[PDB]
Amino acid sequence: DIVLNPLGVPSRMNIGQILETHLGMAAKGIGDKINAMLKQQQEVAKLREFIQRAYDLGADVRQKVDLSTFSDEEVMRLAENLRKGMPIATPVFDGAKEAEIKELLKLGDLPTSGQIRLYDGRTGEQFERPVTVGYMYMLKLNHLVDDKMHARSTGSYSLVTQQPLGGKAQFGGQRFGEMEVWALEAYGAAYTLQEMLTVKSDDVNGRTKMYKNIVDGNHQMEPGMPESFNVLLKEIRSLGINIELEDE
Amino acid sequence: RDVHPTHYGRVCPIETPEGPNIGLINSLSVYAQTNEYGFLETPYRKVTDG
Amino acid sequence: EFDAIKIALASPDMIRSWSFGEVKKPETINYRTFKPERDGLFCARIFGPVKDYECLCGKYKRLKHRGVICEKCGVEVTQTKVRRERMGHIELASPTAHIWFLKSLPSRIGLLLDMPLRDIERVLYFESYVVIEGGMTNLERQQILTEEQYLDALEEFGDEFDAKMGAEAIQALLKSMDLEQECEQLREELNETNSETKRKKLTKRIKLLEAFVQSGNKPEWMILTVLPVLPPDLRPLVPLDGGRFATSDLNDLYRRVINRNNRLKRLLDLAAPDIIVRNEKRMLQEAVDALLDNGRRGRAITGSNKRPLKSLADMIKGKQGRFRQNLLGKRVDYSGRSVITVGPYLRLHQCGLPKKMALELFKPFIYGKLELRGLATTIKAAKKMVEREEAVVWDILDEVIREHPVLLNRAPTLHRLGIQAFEPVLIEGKAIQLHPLVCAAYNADFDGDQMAVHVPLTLEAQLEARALMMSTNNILSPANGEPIIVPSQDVVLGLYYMTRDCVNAKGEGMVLTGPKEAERLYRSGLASLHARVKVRITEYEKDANGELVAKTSLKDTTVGRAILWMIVPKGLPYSIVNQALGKKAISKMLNTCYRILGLKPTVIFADQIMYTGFAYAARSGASVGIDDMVIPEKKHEIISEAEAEVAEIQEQFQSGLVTAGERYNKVIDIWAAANDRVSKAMMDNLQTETVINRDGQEEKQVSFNSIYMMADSGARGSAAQIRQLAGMRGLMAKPDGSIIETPITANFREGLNVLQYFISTHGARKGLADTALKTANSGYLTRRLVDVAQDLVVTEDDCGTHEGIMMTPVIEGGDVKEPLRDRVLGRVTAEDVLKPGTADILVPRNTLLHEQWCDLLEENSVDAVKVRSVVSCDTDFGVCAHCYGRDLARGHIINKGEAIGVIAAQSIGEPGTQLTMRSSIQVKNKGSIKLSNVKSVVNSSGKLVITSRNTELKLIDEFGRTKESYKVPYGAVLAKGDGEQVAGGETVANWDPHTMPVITEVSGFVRFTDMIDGQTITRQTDELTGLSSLVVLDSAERTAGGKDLRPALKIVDAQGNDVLIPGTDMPAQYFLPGKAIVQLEDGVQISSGDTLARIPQGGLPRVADLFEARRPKEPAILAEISGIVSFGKETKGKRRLVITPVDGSDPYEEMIPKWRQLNVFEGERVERGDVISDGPEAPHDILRLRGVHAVTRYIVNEVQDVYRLQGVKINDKHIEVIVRQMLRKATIVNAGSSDFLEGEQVEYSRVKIANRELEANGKVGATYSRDLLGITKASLATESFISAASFQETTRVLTEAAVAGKRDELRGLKENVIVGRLIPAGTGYAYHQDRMRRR
Amino acid sequence: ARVTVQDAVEKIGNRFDLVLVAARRARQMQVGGKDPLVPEENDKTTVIALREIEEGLINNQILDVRERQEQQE
Amino acid sequence: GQNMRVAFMPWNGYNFEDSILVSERVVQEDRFTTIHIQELACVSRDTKLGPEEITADIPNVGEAALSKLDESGIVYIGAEVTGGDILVGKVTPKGETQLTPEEKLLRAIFGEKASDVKDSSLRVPNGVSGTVIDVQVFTRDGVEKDKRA
DNA sequence: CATTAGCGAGAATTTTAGTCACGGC
RNA sequence: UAGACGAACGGCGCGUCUUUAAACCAUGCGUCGGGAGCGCGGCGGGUUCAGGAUGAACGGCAAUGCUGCUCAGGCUUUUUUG
DNA sequence: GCCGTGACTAAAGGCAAAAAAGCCTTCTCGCTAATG
Ligand SMILES: [Mg+2]
Ligand SMILES: [Zn+2]
Ligand SMILES: [Zn+2]
Repeated sequence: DIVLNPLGVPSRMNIGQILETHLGMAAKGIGDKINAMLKQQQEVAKLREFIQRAYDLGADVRQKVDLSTFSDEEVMRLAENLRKGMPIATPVFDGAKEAEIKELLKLGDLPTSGQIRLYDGRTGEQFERPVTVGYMYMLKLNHLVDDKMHARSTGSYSLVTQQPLGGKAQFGGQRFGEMEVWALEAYGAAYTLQEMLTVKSDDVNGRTKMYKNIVDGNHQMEPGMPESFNVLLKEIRSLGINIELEDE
Repeated sequence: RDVHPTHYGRVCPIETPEGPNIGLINSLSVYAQTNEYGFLETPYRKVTDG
Repeated sequence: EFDAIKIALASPDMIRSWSFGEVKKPETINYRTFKPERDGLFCARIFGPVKDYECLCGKYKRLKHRGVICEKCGVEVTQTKVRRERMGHIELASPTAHIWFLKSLPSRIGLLLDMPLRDIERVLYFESYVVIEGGMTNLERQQILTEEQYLDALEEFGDEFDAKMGAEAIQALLKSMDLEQECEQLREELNETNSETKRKKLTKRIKLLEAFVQSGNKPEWMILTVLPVLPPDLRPLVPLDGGRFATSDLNDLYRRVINRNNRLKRLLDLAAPDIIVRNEKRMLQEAVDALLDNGRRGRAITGSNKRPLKSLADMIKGKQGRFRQNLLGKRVDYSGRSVITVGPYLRLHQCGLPKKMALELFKPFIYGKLELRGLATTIKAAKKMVEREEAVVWDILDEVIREHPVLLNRAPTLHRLGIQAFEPVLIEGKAIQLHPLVCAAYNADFDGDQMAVHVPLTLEAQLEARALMMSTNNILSPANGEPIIVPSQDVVLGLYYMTRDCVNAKGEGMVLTGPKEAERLYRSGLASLHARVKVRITEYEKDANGELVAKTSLKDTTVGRAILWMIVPKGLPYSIVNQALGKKAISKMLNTCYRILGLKPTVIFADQIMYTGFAYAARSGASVGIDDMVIPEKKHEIISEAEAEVAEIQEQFQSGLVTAGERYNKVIDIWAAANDRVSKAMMDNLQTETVINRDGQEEKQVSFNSIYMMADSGARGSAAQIRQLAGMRGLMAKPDGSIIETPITANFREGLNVLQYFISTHGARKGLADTALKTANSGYLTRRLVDVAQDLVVTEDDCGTHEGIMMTPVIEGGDVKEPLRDRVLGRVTAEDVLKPGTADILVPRNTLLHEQWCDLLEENSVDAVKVRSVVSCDTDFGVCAHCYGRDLARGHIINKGEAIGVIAAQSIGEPGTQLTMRSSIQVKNKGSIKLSNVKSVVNSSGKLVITSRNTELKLIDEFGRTKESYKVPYGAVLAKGDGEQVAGGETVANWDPHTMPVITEVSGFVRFTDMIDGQTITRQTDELTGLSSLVVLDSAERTAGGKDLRPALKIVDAQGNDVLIPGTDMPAQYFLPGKAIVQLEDGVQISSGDTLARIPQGGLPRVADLFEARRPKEPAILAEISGIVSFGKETKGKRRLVITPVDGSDPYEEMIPKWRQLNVFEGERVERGDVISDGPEAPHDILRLRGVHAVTRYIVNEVQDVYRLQGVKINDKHIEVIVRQMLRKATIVNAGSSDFLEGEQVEYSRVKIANRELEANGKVGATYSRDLLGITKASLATESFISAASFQETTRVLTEAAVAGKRDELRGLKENVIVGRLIPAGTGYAYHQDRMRRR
Repeated sequence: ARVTVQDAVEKIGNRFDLVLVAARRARQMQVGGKDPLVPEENDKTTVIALREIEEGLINNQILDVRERQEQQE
Repeated sequence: GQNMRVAFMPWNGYNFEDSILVSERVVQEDRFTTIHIQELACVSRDTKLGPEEITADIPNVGEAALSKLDESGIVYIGAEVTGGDILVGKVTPKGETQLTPEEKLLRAIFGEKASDVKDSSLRVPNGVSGTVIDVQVFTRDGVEKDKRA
């Protein structure tokens, strides 16, 4: 059901993932046998040894369980609840070694190498080498795709600088960062930068005319003047400093 | 920000948020608890002549 | 619309010309309704109406009332946009002093009056008197008094003198200050005085007075009298939820200032005592100063929020300032965001796109086509059915996005590849699907990164996007010629798995007609994917004049290589596939195609490479496993053995024989050796495997372990990761930097105990902190590169100058780090290339050196080539095409109109994130010995000693190519000679490093002349050695009566007379320094130049400081004027020296700390620009001494050495560009016929072009000197004042430009970016050329 | 169905002049009339102009000549 | 989280760098199906030109948008509202913008008694569907409560 | 049925450079 | 219930009064609307002068009106991601 | 006294997002409202 990537194993150095997968493979394999004997509805006695056989596996383990105390109905209920896989507990720094995992898998009917053959669904042919297959715990993060989809063609406009708003809540656009501006100047792209900085950001005359022209078919911008620049002028004119343009 | 060799048992060294603030949001250990004054202390087992 | 931008101060009449009225009432709104107050901060009468084309009182409406002032309302009626234009003015009751000119680091008013800054503040804030009119009394024009001093002085002189308090007094003094008389007295006094301390402030004063004189200004304008008012809308009182209103803090500042002004003006009529009015004047001055800039003078005024209220100056500067937040980069429309997701079936030039995002994005586009086809009538109807998503909507949407390019953007971007163009293809889902091969260009991974999309609109934008920004047109990174479409991860692993032979496999040992049937064998399962078999193939060679040559042959190869050969284009030969096909080769392989078969076959071949790699990697089934990691069996045993050694070593520390440090070093060495041994053993056992061949014999072929396929092929990770997985981790570092004594004996495949795992966190946390912090310095550094390189742009074809730099392959005493072939590739020679045989021209001058010529360069084994260098190009405001050489983006000569500076800044900034923030000489290899700048002599024993300084070693091969380079001190030992075909691995040099020799020069008899016993020299026969010898003492016991006396040992021959040194009859006596023991005695033989005495004694921040050239804490001193070395008067604090030229006089003297080390003595001849002490070298004096061509070589060498140490390839020519912007400013030496001050500092380009036209007439040139101004100071010292303001420190730049009255011409790039005009680069270069031609 | 413009670029001096001349010709296309000189395959006018660039009968000088001869009616 | 069957292998580039491949069996069994609960707030203040009132009387709205609402203007519990629809109908008053004889006659024929209304009703955010599970009403004291309240 | 509150409106750390102040010979 | 008034007109709203224009507030309560230019004259407000708190003249603009012609949501604070 | 040195002060220090919240001076009064 899930196809992971092996090349993320060496660089990330998270080799515990492979061991966790191998342990998971043995756990589910144990459940199948319990599932199989439950399907045949075998006697409680046949259960009592087998579940004891799994728990008795392990060297000097601190978890000692006596199934003889459990009644027949308790064993039946536990086995029914156990058919989805035997839970394996592992202390953070006292976990079982590779040999213990191999011995546990030996109780099952799986190859000791933990790599079974596979057949491709599209081609139906056996792969060249055995492949690792097992069970893993998966988490769905709290970053939904539709919570990040956001696009604006023409929404609202700021009252201070006459620029499009920012943020998904207000149909905000995208901030064309300064690094992106230098990236554009790196190419020969001058027309794109000019139009993006004049007729789509703040030029009241431009974006009004541009919106009409594109509907009418024409694809042609007009220079205009960025109203943000005018603000700065007034801001500079707000102080004792005098600034002004010159003749055309 | 760097982890000090005295954090053993009192401050977890491997769990902390990444980004602008790393090492300032250090989390508590499991067995750790607070002292009467407010210092961090950990349980320990006493050894008597082996 | 406008030509240039002019900036200067303002005057009250000019302010009134701006203004429409006066504000007199601090109230803002009625707040009963939502109408503006009368004469308030939003007065309709003074600014404009509220809603378009009806007055406030509503008497006048309709179209007929335009341009009418409704008398009842008193408001001019027009559109509301005038609210963004009109400005008010406040008439303050008393004059006030503008804070900016008051309180910059160079005080404008303070400098103008030649007055200390501290006392001016006291005068302005009403605490101490100042004389404004001395008269015929005992007081001066600018004298200072206190209140009691004024009280006493008032009665003595009465009304003859006048002394006042405050901005009115300052303005009165300023107005009465003449300008022409001050200019004349400054001119006459400047020539008279001779004191460098006075010269600095003197030149600053005369410059400021000249600037005021030459411009139409008046000093009193620096003192404010009327205050302009920001328009109302720019400080919006937006209604928030409920009756409360959102008030911008600026309106609060206006309210406070108006309240203070009203209180002062109403108190002025009451004739209150001076105590009361002075306090109110101080309050008004503080309020206006805080309004101009908050927090400057004192505590910043804060509201109930307890945060500093924003000021006008604050709203300009800073990350939240107007410039960097809403001018360079502004939020844009027609955009979108998504989560990036890989898609394999896509072609190279197309990327996926969600249906919803494209449908909403292209809403303007579909509208026009919808009404074109008649399916819609009006705009609102169109909006109605588009949100109904009818069937025709999808059809028309697909119609309008057939080949409409889109832009993909990732935040942040680091270089030119961060912005890309694509041809979208509509796809279902909610994610952007991107071609895999380009994700490496983004430096992005598919782990939830978010992609951004924009849409071009104009025809020009779409056309240029198609022509330039699609991934097809950009295959080679601007940083270096290597491609950026390098395969990685799955494709490389699969392709490596394709080309890897096994000794025995099914289908081994037959012959195939061609690749076509070979592909048949693998699918049917008859033969394994890899088997050494013979096959017939076809090769199309273009060895002729651009035409294919087909030939048939038989090759011993694997089946997989034949399979891969099908998608290979015609030109490439088959030898390019017979190897193992590693990651390094294949990328280069791709590059080779770009050198032969153009562009489109290369891109199609890359697509086929992806498809084949994915398909056969999927069919391969490469999987990782626990059993894959084979831990060496001996490893554990070895570890045990290692313990034994340390178990012994600690005993030696407990026995007292070995100290802690020595034991520490021994333990470190033992652990390092054990780690290296176990690593070698594990690599040996993992890399190999055993298998039985077809003949029943076990043959050791290369191991087929999965870890080894990821390792060797280089798909992911490095050998360090494999070492750490199976072998023990080795030594590890403590947080401080020390190495832990006990390393980790275990690996990841086995368990890790708690204590061993804890210490592992130190490295991980430190690395994470480095990653978190290093990005801050890096990106910031990038800005400091962009701002100083934005101006440069190619303008002309050729400057027509043959001057250039000499460039040689870099050698560091070992392997040559970069061969000459790589360095010179893609450049233009400054001079003709001459064969080692003279008068033979291998390559003509002014010829671009591409790959084919480089073959001729290496075939003839050229020693070195001089190439054109843009640091000295003759062009102006740009660099000519030929000086820059070959463009990396296109592979050919550079074009006209593209900005080199920006791409250079990106190339130098992007790899910054990959950096890290925190005796004897033995000949290495075979070859002869050659030395240059060597002046050697033969000693008594026949050995070779050296009498020079720049003696360098060379390992001349059989052809003459350089192999080695070393530096040696004086009096070295040589076991061989120059030009001898010597063998390698031989000790050819040896000398004592830890102390310095006081060796003589020629043989003879030592005669200890002027030998003083008692204070200077005494027979210190130390009881430690018991050896009677003459020992010269230090400066402690001796004093000025004996220290100044130099005991000189007159080196004489057997005749006892002065040695006849060749060229000089000066006696070669060597003055004995302090703590110099005379080991030898008189009457004993001396070798030829034997020792007299054994005299005793880095990362990204480094690169950043080097670019702006920090002065080192220990600046090594070098020679200044070539001449004979002479000493000077000492003991005056420290030591002094003077150098005398052969012909010219010797006016040079300098102070040298005598405690510092020395390398030069009296009886020596030194050339200028040669070291005196040793240590780091300040590049300023290097440029002053050795010239431009030397400083450019040092900076490039050091930065390239750092980057190569960090293993990132960066072309050299990018560094040079910044260097050209590094030397933008020069300083006049002598004015000559020019019209500039002697101490004036003027940009080199302008001073040269101005000089050239003057010297073209019957005049003479002007002597100058190019200086060194770091980026942080070079950016601000730029003519384009707005450009400097955009970068940093707006306050100083704006004030300096205003007082000087500068005038920008929009020559730069960022200037045209700001005003939205076409950039003077790229496609916009042609338009400006049309513009300037008509002007 | 155009992927690269390398032949178009080599037919002209640089890329930027090609972009500007193609923009002028495409604007002449879109405004009204002025049908192209090559058969079309359901493609927008932007890529239509680029086509006559590689076949090479149009450049800045040729476009200027055509404009002059049409305005000298 | 969940427990899943995994295999380490490249598969036709769909796991090129870090992308994860997931079978349709996952969504068939609803293993990773999740629930979100968003909250929408509608405010009825007393601004100028009269107070703000909430009811079903809205202009320029289709009958489909009213089939999901009661007479009081509150959507029923359990209604499967979609994106861009109407949840609570809120109106605010204005003047009447004078009289024009042709439009007056057309309005009188239509039957609009008083067209002094501006639509500010709360709408479902775009792109999100779901089912309403609860509606809570807060009303100031001294204000009459409608039949819904 | 009487008292006071009250409320909306009105107003009183780290790096480095540049610059000023002292000093010593 | 109706009628009248509320910086020029009208409609509606709100407040006051009952045949009266007052009362209310004070850049003279709120919203909206008058096809435009040229011609007349002035609502409305301003200037000057005089008179000794008042009166006269004036036209830069211009109300209701009239004959003729032409025109179609910022900041701050956190958390997380790359 | 004049060049040299220490102390003080100014400026700047990744880019994009999302998500939440809190909130836009403090002292005083008559008619209506809150309290007994
Ligand atoms: Mg990432
Ligand atoms: Zn009015
Ligand atoms: Zn040149």
